[PDB]
Amino acid sequence: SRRARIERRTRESDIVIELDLDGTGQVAVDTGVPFYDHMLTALGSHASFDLTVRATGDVEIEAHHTIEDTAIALGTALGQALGDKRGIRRFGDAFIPMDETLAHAAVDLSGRPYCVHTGEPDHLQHTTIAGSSVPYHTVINRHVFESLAANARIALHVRVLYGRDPHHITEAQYKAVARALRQAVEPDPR
Amino acid sequence: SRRARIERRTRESDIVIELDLDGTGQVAVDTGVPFYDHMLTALGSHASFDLTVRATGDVEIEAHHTIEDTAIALGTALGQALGDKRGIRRFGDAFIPMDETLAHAAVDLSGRPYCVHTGEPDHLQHTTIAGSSVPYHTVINRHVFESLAANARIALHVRVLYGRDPHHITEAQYKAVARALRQAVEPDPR
Amino acid sequence: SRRARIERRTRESDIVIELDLDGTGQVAVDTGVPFYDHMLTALGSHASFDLTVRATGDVEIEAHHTIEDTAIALGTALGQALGDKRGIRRFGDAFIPMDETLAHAAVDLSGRPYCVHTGEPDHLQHTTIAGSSVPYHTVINRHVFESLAANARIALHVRVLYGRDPHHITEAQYKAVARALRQAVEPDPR
Amino acid sequence: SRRARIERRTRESDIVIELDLDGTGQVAVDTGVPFYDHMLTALGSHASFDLTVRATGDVEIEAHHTIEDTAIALGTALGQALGDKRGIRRFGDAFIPMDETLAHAAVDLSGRPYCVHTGEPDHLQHTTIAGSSVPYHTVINRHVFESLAANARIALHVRVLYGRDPHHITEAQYKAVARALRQAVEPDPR
Amino acid sequence: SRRARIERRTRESDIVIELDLDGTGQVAVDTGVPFYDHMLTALGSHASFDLTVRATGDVEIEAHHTIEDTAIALGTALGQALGDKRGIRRFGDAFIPMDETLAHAAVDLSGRPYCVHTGEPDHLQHTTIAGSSVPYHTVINRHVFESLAANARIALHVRVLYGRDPHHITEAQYKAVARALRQAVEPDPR
Amino acid sequence: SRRARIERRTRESDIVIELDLDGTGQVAVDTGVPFYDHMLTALGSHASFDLTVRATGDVEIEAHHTIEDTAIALGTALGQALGDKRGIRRFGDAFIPMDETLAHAAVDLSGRPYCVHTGEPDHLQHTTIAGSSVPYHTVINRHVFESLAANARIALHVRVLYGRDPHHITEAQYKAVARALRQAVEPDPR
Ligand SMILES: [Mn+2]
Ligand SMILES: [Mn+2]
Ligand SMILES: [Mn+2]
Ligand SMILES: [Mn+2]
Ligand SMILES: [Mn+2]
Ligand SMILES: [Mn+2]
Ligand SMILES: [Mn+2]
Ligand SMILES: [Mn+2]
Ligand SMILES: [Mn+2]
Ligand SMILES: [Mn+2]
Ligand SMILES: [Mn+2]
Ligand SMILES: [Mn+2]
Repeated sequence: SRRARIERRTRESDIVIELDLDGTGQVAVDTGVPFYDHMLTALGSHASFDLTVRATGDVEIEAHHTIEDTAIALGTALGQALGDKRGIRRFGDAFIPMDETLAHAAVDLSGRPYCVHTGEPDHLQHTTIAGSSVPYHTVINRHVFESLAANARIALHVRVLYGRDPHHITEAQYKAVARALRQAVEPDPR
Repeated sequence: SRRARIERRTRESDIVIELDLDGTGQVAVDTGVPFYDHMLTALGSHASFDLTVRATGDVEIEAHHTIEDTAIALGTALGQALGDKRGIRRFGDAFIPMDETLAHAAVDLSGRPYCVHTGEPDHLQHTTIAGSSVPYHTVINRHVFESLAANARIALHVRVLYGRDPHHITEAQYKAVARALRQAVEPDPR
Repeated sequence: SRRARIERRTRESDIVIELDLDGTGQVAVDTGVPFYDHMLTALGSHASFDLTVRATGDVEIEAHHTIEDTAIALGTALGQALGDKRGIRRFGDAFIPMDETLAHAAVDLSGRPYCVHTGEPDHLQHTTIAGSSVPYHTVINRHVFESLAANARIALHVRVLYGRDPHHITEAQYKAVARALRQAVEPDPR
Repeated sequence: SRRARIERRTRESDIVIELDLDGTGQVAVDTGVPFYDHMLTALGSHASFDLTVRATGDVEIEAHHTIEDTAIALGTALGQALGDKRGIRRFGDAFIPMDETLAHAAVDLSGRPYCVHTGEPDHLQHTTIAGSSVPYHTVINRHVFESLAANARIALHVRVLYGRDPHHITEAQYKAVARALRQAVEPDPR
Repeated sequence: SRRARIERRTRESDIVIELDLDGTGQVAVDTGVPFYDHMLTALGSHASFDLTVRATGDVEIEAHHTIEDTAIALGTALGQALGDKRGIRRFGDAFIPMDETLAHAAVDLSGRPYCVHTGEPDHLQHTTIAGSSVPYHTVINRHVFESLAANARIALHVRVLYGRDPHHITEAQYKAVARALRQAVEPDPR
Repeated sequence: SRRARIERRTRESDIVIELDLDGTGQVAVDTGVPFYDHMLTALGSHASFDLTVRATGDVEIEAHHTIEDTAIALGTALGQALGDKRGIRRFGDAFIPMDETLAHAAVDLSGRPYCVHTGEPDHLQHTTIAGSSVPYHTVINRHVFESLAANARIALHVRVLYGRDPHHITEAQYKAVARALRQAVEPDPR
């Protein structure tokens, strides 16, 4: 009923998205950026979407292009699946406590495209989350949310009330958006 | 079931309110103050009330008396429609993102009359919203919420987390109260 | 289905807790600390638990030991009643307006044990609430929440946005936790 | 071997102390000030003394006189039991973590009488610990340590590194002194 | 006598711990995070434990999950090996000088779960220790200590008095905890 | 078993040191600088060393050269007596209360040469301790500790937590080092 398939081929990347708004958390993400995969898995899961993401990009340069192209594609998919946006709750919000971190997200699905990202500690402008593969620079967090809000054409406010650990700060934000989205897309019985 | 009709004749104004708490957003507002009409329409709509407001007042002087008398009348109507307040959720809250603005409202319907209004930028103390008719002075926003809370006999906290545009700041607040009220008046299945 | 009985005998105190998560607000609390009884009644009631607390302790010394032992016991009971935590909403939050005070609580029931307590005015570090019996020192508020979060093994963030009266500040917090818990333990239809 | 019995009759109070330095924590304290009893129990226990304190005083006025007279008597007993102070470790110290509080104590048993008390938060100058009986004013903490150090004729430095709860701050200090004393009085194998 | 074996399978990781409190420093650690291995080796060695750690996790994402799961598992093992905690010294502390760095740790093994981590320079919130494999982000230091304290159910205060080098600051802390633990678990001859 | 004899002839001075780590406090010091003799006596005594120091130097110029040469020689002797440093506790620390002063010392005997000297009041940079003979300038305190740490090849941190009297500040430091050393050199039963 509320599905969307988006293919997006740029010079930097090639993306395929499959999105079902009324899913059960069946999520499979592979972008070549493992921490981004982890975040998009959290997104899909906590939003109760069925989400398949397959992305290959110029990760030798860095993750930026891949992360950004995926977010654009994902936003487009979200907007398409929403459709005319009839009979939905439209507004959604969520607080996410994650150990010492507390994040919050609020959405208006019919509201004009906008993104406000506030509260994130300053050290996230130059923090890296690194494993055995392509690393993740937390400075991209802003971009990811902006890109999604811009391409889904929704109002999205994301706040970090407080927090220390960059893994927790980042993950809390993704989960906050997921749960705000979940509430907003749900059918309204009025 | 939960209806109320209030007639209020003062020297300054004459007001009629018709309110159904369990409505479908059938709203008709005419106070002679067009921007106030726009706000009360947003209120009724987003609260899912059926609301009819008819008000005539000394708008040649200014909107103050009309806006205040309507708010008193509306609060009285809300309180009457609520009745004994049995088996309702009682507590409600809502975040409303409106472009750059984010507003929040929280209510306790059984709690003693109280109103706290915080966060509104200082320039709203001397901002006017003006069209082709009677203008609206944003300084009245406080009064409107206080008057309603006082006459409905409810606890009402309204916060502007941030914002710039006075139309957005004002509209977000009215919508926030509407959606907080909607949640609070809903029947509780416990 | 989701019940728990905890008996806890220390040198300082002897505690019995009976907890049903899926109750109707049938609450009976007797700790020998009347204001604590009032708070635990608010907790049980607003969480829609069925809660029986019976506690005797060394109240001649002060309430601390009794209040702390009860909170540990209560946390243990909450954790046990939750069980495997299958098919619940997991996340919950609540704003509680109480006259001039506004408090907020947010929980993650599956999240690792953690407690953050912020915003409480400084005078609550040396405020006493006193009647005709054992008094209550508001400095214990922190401890109570920490103890519960530690023994239920949950993430619990409690904030006072603003407030003046210590009775209101304390009561709002207890009610906020109750309603956050209520939302989190509720079955999720997904 | 290292025992002492002190009887001290003033106008304000009547005190009996029985002290064995080489005990097993057999402690019985009754001063008419329940929280002081709790602290002196912690002292005796954690020092591994055998300690019997019996005190009656003008508690209708307040605890001050009783608390001070006991501390003087106890210091005298400690000094007498120590004797010539031959073949002991002489120096002792202890850190005591108590939830959020961390306290420290350091002693020189042969060093000239001296007491330094630092780090205690300012609100302890006007904090009361109150149960169902005679209350305890944390401002006396200083006095108790000074009185003991003066009458045992020892160097005693007590520091609160950090802490919030007055019960914890007070109890940590008493336990810190106990364990510093324990180490100092122990026989030195050199 | 005081042994424990813990197996912990999560989605992120799989952990096996073998712990003997009364060991001779026979330590074998393999988590896939070499610097963490180095730290856990220092822990086991300086505590005079016999410790075997085997952990595999999603290190492609980053070390966080593995480091955290190991710490939880290790804390659980420590608590189990401690048992009823009868006839032990209970309190322990240690200063560790490491070149320019000085760190300190203090424990109460019977005290309620708590962790305070103070003094660490600000640049450790965004410092990485990197070799030829999975890197280590010093921001996790806090988490590791908190996780252990939470799962062993002990009071643990860790302080950096001063220091510059992040390798030294981190290593000193791990060694400080090890030696505080060693002293606390030792049998008390009273 | 753990002895050392060091002879050191410079242009400025001629030094003989005899050191037994496992002594009974048999100490005889003569450097021509009486206050230094007093300090080195405190060192040897409180460390439970057997120590003989005989030094003659250009004291007509000032004590500096003699004090420094002795400290170098003494450090060399300490290092030699320690030997391979097998089966010792290695780490040691001590707080020393001396009237109003509190000093602290912490050592790592196997740790790389290092000395940190902190907390000493500023007036000790230009304070003199003078009797009927060669005076002592407290500014040398730093040098003495640095010289020892450098020539014994040990980590040595010395702190003055607080203090006023320069005799007490100086003496407390020497005693603190002595007792830290005593604990570190002691055989470890593991
Ligand atoms: Mn970009
Ligand atoms: Mn007015
Ligand atoms: Mn508008
Ligand atoms: Mn206590
Ligand atoms: Mn406590
Ligand atoms: Mn009340
Ligand atoms: Mn006095
Ligand atoms: Mn994660
Ligand atoms: Mn974590
Ligand atoms: Mn190393
Ligand atoms: Mn020199
Ligand atoms: Mn002297």
